[PDB]
Amino acid sequence: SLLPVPYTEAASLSTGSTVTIKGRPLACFLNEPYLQVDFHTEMKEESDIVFHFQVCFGRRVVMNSREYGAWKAQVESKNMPFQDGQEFELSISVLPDKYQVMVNGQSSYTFDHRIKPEAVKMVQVWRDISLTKFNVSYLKR
Amino acid sequence: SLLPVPYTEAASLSTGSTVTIKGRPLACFLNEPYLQVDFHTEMKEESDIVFHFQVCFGRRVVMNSREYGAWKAQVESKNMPFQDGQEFELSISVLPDKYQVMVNGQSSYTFDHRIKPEAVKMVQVWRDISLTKFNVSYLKR
Repeated sequence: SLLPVPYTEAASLSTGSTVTIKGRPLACFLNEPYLQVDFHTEMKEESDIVFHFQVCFGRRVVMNSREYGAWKAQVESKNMPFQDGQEFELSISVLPDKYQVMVNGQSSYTFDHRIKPEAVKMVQVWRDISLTKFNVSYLKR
Repeated sequence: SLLPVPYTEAASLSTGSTVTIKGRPLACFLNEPYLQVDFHTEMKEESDIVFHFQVCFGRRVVMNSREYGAWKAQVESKNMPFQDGQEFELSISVLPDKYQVMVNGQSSYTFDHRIKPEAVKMVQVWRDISLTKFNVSYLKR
């Protein structure tokens, strides 16, 4: 749809920042489309990832970090608030101790900070979705 | 690039048919982009899949069929002829007993027929690639 996918935006994050994403899977859940959101330390796609969020729609979510080129301890969730065939609204809030992921207004995942959110320089949203909205808030000191 | 992804084309297959695909991953291999090619029994995306071919670039390939809505026995390969950052040419030939997958001219995977190739009505190419060429040959009786 509207925004290009893969979608890359330079970004800064700190406590109080919110990343808002509205989009839709490109396939029915039987075909297992993916969604991935990565908070990177540089604009380069091969850079480290402070927060990796990967949905296999209808199946599972994995979260991780990639530090000095290497994936760390994977967190796997079977929580699946996403609905087959539907648009979703994803909010990722930067709290003092963790990221909180809201899906369609419902708290759905959290991930404790392994690297300070101030290390983030770029956000990438990609895999099997269309994207109609992407925002990073910048209202707090 | 040129062709829309996900890419869907109505198709018929029999012994001697070749499916030719030229494209490029949308991400470096460190980020594990995927490629998927599915030979479907109907135009509907939720229809059965006579041949499912899914590459996790740099990691593995899985092949399967989806019959009456259910995935069957997975075949997993660690053969990885695809090159990081490069365009690829994929050929899938319909032989009497199997599909043969050539990558950049090199025989790389085969998959014995579980359902007659004449059941195919549609081919879908999707996930994290751009596509510049897609062809199904129709020269044989």
